Amino acid sequence: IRASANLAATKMSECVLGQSKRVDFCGKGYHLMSFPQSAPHGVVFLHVT
Amino acid sequence: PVSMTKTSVDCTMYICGDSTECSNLLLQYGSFCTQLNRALTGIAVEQDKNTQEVFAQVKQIYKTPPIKDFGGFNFSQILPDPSKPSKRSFIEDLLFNKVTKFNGLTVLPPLLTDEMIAQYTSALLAGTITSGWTFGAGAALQIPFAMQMAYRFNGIGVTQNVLYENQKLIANQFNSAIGKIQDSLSSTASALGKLQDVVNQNAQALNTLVKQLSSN
Amino acid sequence: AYTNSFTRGVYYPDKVFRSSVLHSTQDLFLPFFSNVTWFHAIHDNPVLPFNDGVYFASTEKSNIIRGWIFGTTLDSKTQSLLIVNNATNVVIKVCEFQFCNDPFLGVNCTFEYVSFKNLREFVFKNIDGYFKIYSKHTPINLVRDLPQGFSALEPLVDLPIGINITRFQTLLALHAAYYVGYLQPRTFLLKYNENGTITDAVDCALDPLSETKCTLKSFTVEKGIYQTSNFRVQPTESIVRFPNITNLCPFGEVFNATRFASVYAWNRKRISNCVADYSVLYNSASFSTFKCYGVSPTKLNDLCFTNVYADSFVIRGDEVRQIAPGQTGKIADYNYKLPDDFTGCVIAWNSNNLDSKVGGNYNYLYRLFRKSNLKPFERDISTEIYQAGSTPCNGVEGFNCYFPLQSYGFQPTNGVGYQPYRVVVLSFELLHAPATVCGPKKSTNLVKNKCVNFNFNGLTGTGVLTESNKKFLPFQQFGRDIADTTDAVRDPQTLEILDITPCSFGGVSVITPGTNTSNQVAVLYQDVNCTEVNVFQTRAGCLIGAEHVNNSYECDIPIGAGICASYQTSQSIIAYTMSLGAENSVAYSNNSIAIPTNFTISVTTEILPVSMTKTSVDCTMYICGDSTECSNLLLQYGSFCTQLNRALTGIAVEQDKNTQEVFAQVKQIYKTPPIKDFGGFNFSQILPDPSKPSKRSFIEDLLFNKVTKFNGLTVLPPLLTDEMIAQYTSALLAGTITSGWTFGAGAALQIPFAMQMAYRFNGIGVTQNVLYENQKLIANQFNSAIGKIQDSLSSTASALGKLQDVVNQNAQALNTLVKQLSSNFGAISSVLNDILSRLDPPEAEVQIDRLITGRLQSLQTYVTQQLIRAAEIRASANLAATKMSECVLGQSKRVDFCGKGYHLMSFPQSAPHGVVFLHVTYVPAQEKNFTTAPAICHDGKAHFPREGVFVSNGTHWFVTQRNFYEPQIITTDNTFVSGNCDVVIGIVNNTVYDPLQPELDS
Ligand SMILES: *[C@@H]1O[C@H](CO)[C@@H](O)[C@H](O)[C@H]1NC(C)=O
Ligand SMILES: *[C@@H]1O[C@H](CO)[C@@H](O)[C@H](O)[C@H]1NC(C)=O
Ligand SMILES: *[C@@H]1O[C@H](CO)[C@@H](O)[C@H](O)[C@H]1NC(C)=O
Ligand SMILES: *[C@@H]1O[C@H](CO)[C@@H](O)[C@H](O)[C@H]1NC(C)=O
Ligand SMILES: *[C@@H]1O[C@H](CO)[C@@H](O)[C@H](O)[C@H]1NC(C)=O
Ligand SMILES: *[C@@H]1O[C@H](CO)[C@@H](O)[C@H](O)[C@H]1NC(C)=O
Ligand SMILES: *[C@@H]1O[C@H](CO)[C@@H](O)[C@H](O)[C@H]1NC(C)=O
Ligand SMILES: *[C@@H]1O[C@H](CO)[C@@H](O)[C@H](O)[C@H]1NC(C)=O
Ligand SMILES: *[C@@H]1O[C@H](CO)[C@@H](O)[C@H](O)[C@H]1NC(C)=O
Ligand SMILES: *[C@@H]1O[C@H](CO)[C@@H](O)[C@H](O)[C@H]1NC(C)=O
Ligand SMILES: *[C@@H]1O[C@H](CO)[C@@H](O)[C@H](O)[C@H]1NC(C)=O
Ligand SMILES: *[C@@H]1O[C@H](CO)[C@@H](O)[C@H](O)[C@H]1NC(C)=O
Repeated sequence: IRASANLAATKMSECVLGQSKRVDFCGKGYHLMSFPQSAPHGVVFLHVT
Repeated sequence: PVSMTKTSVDCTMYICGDSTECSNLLLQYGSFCTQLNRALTGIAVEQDKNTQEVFAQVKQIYKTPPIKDFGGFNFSQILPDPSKPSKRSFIEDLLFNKVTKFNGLTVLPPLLTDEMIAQYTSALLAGTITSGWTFGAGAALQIPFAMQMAYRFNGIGVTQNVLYENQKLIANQFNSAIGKIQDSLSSTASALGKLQDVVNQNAQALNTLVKQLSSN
Repeated sequence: AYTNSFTRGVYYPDKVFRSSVLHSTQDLFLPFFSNVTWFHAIHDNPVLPFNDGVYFASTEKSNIIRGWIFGTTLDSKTQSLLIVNNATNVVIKVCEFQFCNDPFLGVNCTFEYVSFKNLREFVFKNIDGYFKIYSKHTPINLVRDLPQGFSALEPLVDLPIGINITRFQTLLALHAAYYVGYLQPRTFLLKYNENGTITDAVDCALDPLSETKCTLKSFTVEKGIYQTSNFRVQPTESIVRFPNITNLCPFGEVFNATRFASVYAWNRKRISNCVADYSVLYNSASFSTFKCYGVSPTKLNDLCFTNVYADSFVIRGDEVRQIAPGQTGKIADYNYKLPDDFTGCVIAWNSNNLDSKVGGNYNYLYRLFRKSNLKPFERDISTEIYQAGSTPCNGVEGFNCYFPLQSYGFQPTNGVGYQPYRVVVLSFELLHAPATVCGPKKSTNLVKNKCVNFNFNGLTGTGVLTESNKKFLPFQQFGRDIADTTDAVRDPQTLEILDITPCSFGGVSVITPGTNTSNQVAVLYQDVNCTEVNVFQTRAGCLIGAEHVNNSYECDIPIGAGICASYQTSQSIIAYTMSLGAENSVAYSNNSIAIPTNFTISVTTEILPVSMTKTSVDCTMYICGDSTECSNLLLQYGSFCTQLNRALTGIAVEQDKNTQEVFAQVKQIYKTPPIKDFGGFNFSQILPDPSKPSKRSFIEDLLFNKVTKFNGLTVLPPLLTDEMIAQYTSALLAGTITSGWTFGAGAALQIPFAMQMAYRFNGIGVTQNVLYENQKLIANQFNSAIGKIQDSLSSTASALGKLQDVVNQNAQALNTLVKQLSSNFGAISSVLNDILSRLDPPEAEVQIDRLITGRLQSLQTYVTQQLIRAAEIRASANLAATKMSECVLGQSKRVDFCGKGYHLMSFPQSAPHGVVFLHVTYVPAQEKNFTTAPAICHDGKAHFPREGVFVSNGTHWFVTQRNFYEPQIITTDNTFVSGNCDVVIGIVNNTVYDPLQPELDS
């Protein structure tokens, strides 16, 4: 969970809080941004690609 | 899956619930259950730390403007609804609705309740709607959402000119795409797989602990 | 009267010296900060009890005491202990001498030994059969109250008494106040310096400030919450709801019976609708053997049973162990089988005089032949002739034809080994059937909404009892949850349904500021009403101690549900709903743009633990240190030792591997030039100083100065020593500051630091011209930031927070491993040589089984803590390897990963079992406030910036990058032509300067 959560923190940092040039890191396709959504003990990302 | 139910068992209550003899016989093992309690409280604190690192990277309170003149990109489904009694998104409401003890082991309440976890998410959404990448680094710089998509287009090496040339078209595609998210997220239970399975996994872990209270 | 006792009432526990360490002792002590009595000594020496001992304190000017007395009549008629010290002839005897009513000094025996302005303390304790004397004198200069300070009484003649004396008398000064207190088994935390004199002590169960000190084992506290204890409101009384039936049960039918069955046709009498007391069975001395592993004999009255069957039969006195789970025998296999999971209690009283007669009690019968084993509790009335041979047996006995049901002969003339013995299985099966035989206890009235000790039909516990609307069927008795714990019950007196929810409980957490700041406390009772408890009630529960405030501040010490405290205004701890920052509404619009005119190059210190102590705990010398038999028994487990030692050597070689992966990422070692001229950038803080004895930095010297056994466990030295990790850190730091990023990739390519910082600005999206205009200002900013982090790392303990804590979990990891040398794991003592020199080989093998299984429970979970904590170390170490790779060996274009803000570079400094980075970052400071448009139209064409953003002050249209206000006119070397302006929305009409246009026109 903490590996996926540091993944989520870098994901939010580089995909929400910025734009990631890492191809296929923010879902399939050329990553544009992501939208956080709270969920019961989790985060749902709306990765626009 | 970013976080977990902060389960915390007691050396007294879970292992030897309300028993002086059994608590003494567990302290017969010395500090052994004490580092277990330390480890579980550590899991609680690092779970709080995960939630803090994913959400409270933000240093301020960002709130959405009263007008959603977002350049054609209606977010009232992804942004908190003022008509809702709890200021959460509509897709978050279907994430709260379609997807959703006292016997020696407790659950600690989160440092961040559900409504203000939703408040941090609203803060992150607001920062990445009106401020984009700038509030992650330093001071909050107000930037339009059209600019964020146009500059984000540059990031992947496609030129931003196409975006303003087909702004209405991609507004239609992105709004209908979020609508397809709404439809799939409301129709298929498999769309919540990676959280349903992990919440269930914690549920079976706790449930096996519960089943050991039947085990001889 | 009462007066303040700050630190008095304390004595030394033993003769053992402890050095610079904090240890907790429990004994008969006097509580601190307690109001103790103050008496006067004019115109008063009463008798006080001595049941717990005394702490005596006297003020004297002529030492007016001539005897401590312990007896009954104290007038030479009986044994009474006497103490007289006439300066050469110290006497401690207990014979009969005649003393006065008040012994005083003006300036059958059992032992013999010869040894305001004044304060003298005396303490007497009674354990384990000798004669103690405590004595300590000290000069004071105070007359009003108790002086402040800690003096620890040391027994001079230390020989622990053990006499039971509950009465003593005081000897007051009459040529002066005295302190007397009652002693309790309370534990304190007593502080030893290096030197042997106790300087301070905390009754750690006094206030939440001290309750922090119980769990932290220190005198200074950090601002934070601490799990201290487990609050659970104690139930006030005891409740029992047994069924109404109260008739006397025919236990005479099964004990005082005239007729007993035999083992072939033993009576299986259901005993129900009666009251089973068992107390007359305890008071009866008639039973000889009362054997059962299922239930206990004596603590049975409080239990109410499902249904009890009395299996009445007769078998021999040697056959009494045959009625047991798993016993195999002739009668046990041919007449009466006991299951392995048999619950119930078999009783065998002596039948020397009951089941016998002169001619022979010939009515007791038993099977001796069967071709199959018996089922438990079966009823075999088979009357066929057993076939011994192969011949068919037509009811004709003789050869190969014998009948199985054999009889006994019981006569009083027979021997006591053949004399009839009575064994009866009162089979107490606790099964599903409704409880009907309860103890002879009186019932109590029912209570709701208040947790109470309940004992419903034998099931004990605590919980609240509310009415329930469920339709329990008749014969339906309990509701069990998933844990098969009783969730609901039907009251057997009144046909109503009662939920059992166990009583309110939770941990005790403490809100406190630092001991250098305040002593005002806050105790938490969490997730409850303030009913079983300036009180604040939230979703987290009741917060006792801090003031509720509607104003919200930054959250400092969280207690739960985002209610948290802070110490402000006089000042006090204030609890509030936490603010999620400063309330910063953003003036969003479709044309609102904010661009920083000014920045600051802040350096954020992210500290990553990258190595650890290379521990190698060999199993033989740890679990079986200095023992041959323990190692011989340990090798019986086969491969656990070789696999755990492989795991630990893998840990060591992988710590070397990742410290190589975080430091020796370069094939070539560089050294700094003798002239440290780096374009105004003061690197003398981070480069190694030749004036130091070790070739290490000044920042590293801070990292080493304030920023910092032999029981079979050792540390392996790292391959990369302290000086070697220092020389890698200097080598890669020199590689950075002299070569940029290329030394991690290939051949080292020389670049000056101004060029390097220019391209590292270029790497985040800020153009290097800002650096090359303000190189002096940024030299001042970076050097002052280096000085600021120098001050921070030299003045704040949290600068080593996330590394020192990792060093800690390593330290109490090894320390708890050492605690398993003191924790017992079910053995008689945890000391190995104490076991091997005392304890026999047979149970020594099973306690070495306990030590191997449990020492490797602690140890294999220490090693999986090494491997999960080293998944943390390895995740942070591959993280730090990539931080070296694209921060030291490179530049990170990926945002908010290599430091707060836009990362430029990072400085590796060596740290004890870790690495610290100075992530030099670009953070904007203030912005001016502008309007924008998505594109600009000049001649019908739409223009878009290739790099930067169209910005405007309202009068002139500029293009600047996203992260610095660099006002430049719009240029076709920064914009292009794409599409037309009628389709874009938000475009405004402007004019475009070209870098072609004045060159064409002029
Ligand atoms: C909000 O989104 C809905 C989609 O259901 C759309 O019909 C509506 O026009 C949008 N409103 C605005 C103001 O964009
Ligand atoms: C302090 O002394 C007063 C004197 O009467 C007494 O009433 C009170 O109980 C004392 N406090 C404690 C905590 O013993
Ligand atoms: C002083 O003490 C000794 C024994 O300690 C005793 O024999 C002697 O009588 C004492 N002297 C007086 C004056 O009581
Ligand atoms: C400790 O003992 C030393 C002698 O070893 C003495 O000089 C000193 O005064 C003692 N106290 C302290 C506080 O060092
Ligand atoms: C059974 O016999 C014993 C033997 O003295 C007697 O004490 C006891 O009261 C008897 N039980 C009855 C009469 O219920
Ligand atoms: C029950 O009956 C079967 C067949 O009639 C027989 O094999 C078995 O031994 C019987 N068991 C008992 C306890 O009578
Ligand atoms: C039996 O229990 C019920 C419970 O209310 C009560 O009415 C009745 O009095 C009880 N029987 C006796 C003999 O007390
Ligand atoms: C707290 O107590 C009030 C009244 O005593 C009650 O209405 C409420 O339900 C209780 N809540 C909890 C969580 O115990
Ligand atoms: C920016 O300019 C607008 C226009 O005058 C003004 O309303 C706003 O307060 C300014 N500042 C910020 C931070 O938006
Ligand atoms: C930019 O910021 C620095 C430090 O924040 C400050 O000293 C300086 O005056 C500011 N302005 C310019 C033009 O450098
Ligand atoms: C670097 O810092 C040191 C700090 O002691 C200072 O003395 C020195 O003047 C600074 N500059 C250079 C070029 O060494
Ligand atoms: C921006 O939105 C405001 C209302 O919020 C509107 O008056 C204005 O015309 C809009 N401008 C553009 C360029 O969309």
